[PDB]
Amino acid sequence: TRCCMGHRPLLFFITLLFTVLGSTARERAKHSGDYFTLLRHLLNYAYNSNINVPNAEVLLNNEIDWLKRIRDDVKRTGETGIEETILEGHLGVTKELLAFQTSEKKFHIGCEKGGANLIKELIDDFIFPASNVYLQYMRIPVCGSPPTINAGFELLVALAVGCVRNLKQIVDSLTEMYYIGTAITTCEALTEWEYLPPVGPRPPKGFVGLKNAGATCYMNSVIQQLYMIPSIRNGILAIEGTG
Amino acid sequence: IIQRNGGRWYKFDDGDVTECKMDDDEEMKNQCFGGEYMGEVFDHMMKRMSYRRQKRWWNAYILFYERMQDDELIRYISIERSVRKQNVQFMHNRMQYSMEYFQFMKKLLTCNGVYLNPPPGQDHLLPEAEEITMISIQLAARFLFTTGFHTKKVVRGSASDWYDALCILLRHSKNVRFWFAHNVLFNVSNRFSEYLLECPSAEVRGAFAKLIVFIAHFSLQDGPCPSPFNLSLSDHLLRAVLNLLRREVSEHGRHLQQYFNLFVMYANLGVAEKTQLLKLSVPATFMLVSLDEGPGPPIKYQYAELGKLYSVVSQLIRCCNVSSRMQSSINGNPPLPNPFGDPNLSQPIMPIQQNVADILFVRTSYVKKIIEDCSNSEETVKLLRFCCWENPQFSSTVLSELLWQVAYSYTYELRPYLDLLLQILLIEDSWQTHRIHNALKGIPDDRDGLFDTIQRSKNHYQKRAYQCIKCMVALFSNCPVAYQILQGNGDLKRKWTWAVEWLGDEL
Amino acid sequence: EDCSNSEETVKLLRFCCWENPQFSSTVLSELLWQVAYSYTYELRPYLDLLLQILLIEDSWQTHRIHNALKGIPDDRDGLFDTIQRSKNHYQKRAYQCIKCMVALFSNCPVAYQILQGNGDLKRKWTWAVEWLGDELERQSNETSNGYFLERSHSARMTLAKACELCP
Repeated sequence: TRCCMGHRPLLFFITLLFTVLGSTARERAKHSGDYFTLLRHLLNYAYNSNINVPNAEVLLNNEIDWLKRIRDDVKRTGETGIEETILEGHLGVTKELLAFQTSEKKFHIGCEKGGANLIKELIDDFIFPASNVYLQYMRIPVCGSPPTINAGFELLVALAVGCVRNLKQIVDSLTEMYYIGTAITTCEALTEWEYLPPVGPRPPKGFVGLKNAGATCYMNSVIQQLYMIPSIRNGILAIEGTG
Repeated sequence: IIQRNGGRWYKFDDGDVTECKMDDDEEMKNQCFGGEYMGEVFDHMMKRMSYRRQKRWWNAYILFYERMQDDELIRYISIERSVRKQNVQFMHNRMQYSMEYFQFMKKLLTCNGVYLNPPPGQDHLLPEAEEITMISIQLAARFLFTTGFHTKKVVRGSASDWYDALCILLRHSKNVRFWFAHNVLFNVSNRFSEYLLECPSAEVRGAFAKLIVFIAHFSLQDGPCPSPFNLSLSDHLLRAVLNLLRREVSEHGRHLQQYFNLFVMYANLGVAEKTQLLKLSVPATFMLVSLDEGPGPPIKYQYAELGKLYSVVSQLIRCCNVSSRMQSSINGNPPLPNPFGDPNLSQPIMPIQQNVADILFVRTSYVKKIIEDCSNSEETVKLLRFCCWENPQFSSTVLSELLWQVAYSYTYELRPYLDLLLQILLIEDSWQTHRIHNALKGIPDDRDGLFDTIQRSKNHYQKRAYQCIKCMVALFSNCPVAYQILQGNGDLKRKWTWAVEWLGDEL
Repeated sequence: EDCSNSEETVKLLRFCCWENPQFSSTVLSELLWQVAYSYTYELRPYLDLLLQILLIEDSWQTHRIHNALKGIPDDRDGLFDTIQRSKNHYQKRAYQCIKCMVALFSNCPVAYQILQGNGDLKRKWTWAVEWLGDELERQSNETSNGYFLERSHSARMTLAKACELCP
């Protein structure tokens, strides 16, 4: 940024790193975290300082291919075929590299009839796959971790910056998922002024408890003891036709 | 309970499931083995120690032992639906309130902001940024007023930031500003009530109030908005905010500072707003409130903070013309010009209007209220020094009230009153001599004077007389005209003597 | 002044102070004047007559109760004001004014739907009762001669009965 005072050294790196891919950059898969965040920093400096990267689009279209296959990874297994930190960056690099496109691009990706419908993908495959089940009921996300859940967002936002046609779909889709239930003519409320989900997240290694009504402690403890028994748990749930 | 794992104990209390450290045998003694133990008791703000025999009223009750999925138990001798549906809902509702979802909303709305400025040679947005604003304001309205402002501070995150995000969209465009008002404010008939008064969060009320000020301000140059039940949008917004005085303001004391900054900050804008506020009889309806004579029931909360109801009336009145209400004392002379009106303003907006004059000048309930309650503030001194200026009857009214409180009020609160008394005596107009006269002698046959309250309080409540002397010492040392009244009137001169020794002897 | 503690005076005042704002203004004006300017022991009959004027269930009862506690308008002639005069000296006048109010709220619902529901009175009511509690901590009845307070049982139970009206 400072010592170069010229638009030359960064290009050597840009290519240098983009050169490394599902090769050694994949090999570490744990130490590549500091690799990836730098990659944003150099690309970010390119845009704001109006420094033109030569190989912009070609690299980018591979990331859609990169993200398309891993969308099928969970779709085929249920568990992502890559480590979490790689997904952190490949989404993050797509953002900065998405800046080097016009509104004719960035819409050929998102909303495009014949393009790779990437705004559709991140909405109902990466971040909100559960709500699609819920909306279909009113008729496993690729991003699991909060850092990865975030990473899907600043990619979504970058798809809308400077493109009203992409912003409309993103805003439209968010309405039918969360704010179409009531906010068609009037905007209702939760009526509780400091609200969170009262159920909790159920930590993974934790277990499901039983709520107490105030004096149901004697019956809650009994059920908890009975269920943990492997024979009672397996045998009772196998008792079919009780309905 | 032990969990059957391939490679432990856990804590199972009600709906809570956590890990436990009872694998060590000492914890087994502490929780389940029970028994009596020599307890340690700390009390008396951690200064007294005593040892008490305590019974472990937590102890094991029923124990289960396991011997070291059987097909025989499934054999005869003689639904995943409810699980899915509640699991589906929790996944859906977990994301709506996830912290990184809120940081997503900020980015989605605050991005494209550099595209939202109008072209430098134009005072409106071109079609594209007009539609980007139109779409984003739809979502910002949907998100914030359904689940945005109700979420807790840890996730919602300093709702002033949401107000900043809303400012970017709402300004620079007229139809968007019209859409917002007519779709999330003038559609519910409880929007202004629930967010300005009912919301038990200072930030949200403040952010919403700052939002109404913003919309009302920048809609001044907009055309006549349709009436939501030739009136501009700011005309409607203030009318709806003023409709809360009828019932809700009375019902919802303890939440009022942020309801009056809606008017304090709407006046700190300029002259175009203060003119609007004055034409709405905002001062006239605000003096009636805090007198419980307003358009609705009295405020039901004891320690209601009306300190900003006065600062609106103070600023709004100090823009009017009291020219027709000054007397020159020295007969023949014309009334002196008012040097205590509004700075940052050339000429008075309008003559002081009737109903305001009948509450401030003709009557004296308001002057009691602000002096009694809001005396420590500095928007009251400005109102008093602006009205006491060459107004003989009013300057007596303020002295009548101030001499009452300096005498018949609680000994620990005189300093707010006495310090206010100075800037009433230190008004160098044609009536100044009288004010020092009717503060040291007292208005006869009702209110005492600074000397009289000293005599009344030398024996008991000596702190009252001491604080009165501090006022007098400060007044004489910093007012020349006061010194030529002390030096030149033997009676006041002679009484001032007895005061000084008494202070010394008590010391 | 003269025929205050008799039975045919209360009957005449109660008969004319019914749906008559003009007359009830004078009766309150005079009573509030006599509550202020009278001996602390010749004060009991005037307050006892003041209650029975307030407990007249005509349409002006709220108005009448208002212009007895706050005061005849924009003047310092009111029960909460006469307490403020006689709070440092003549303390027996404040207590009897408080004991008047205690007997008012405890016996008139409409007088307790004003105290609990107006705030400013409820603020001043709190100011009065806390002073009484602070005065009985720093034996003949207060309705007799004396100067400071005469900390008797009459006071200590009207203070405990006052601090159940202010929550």
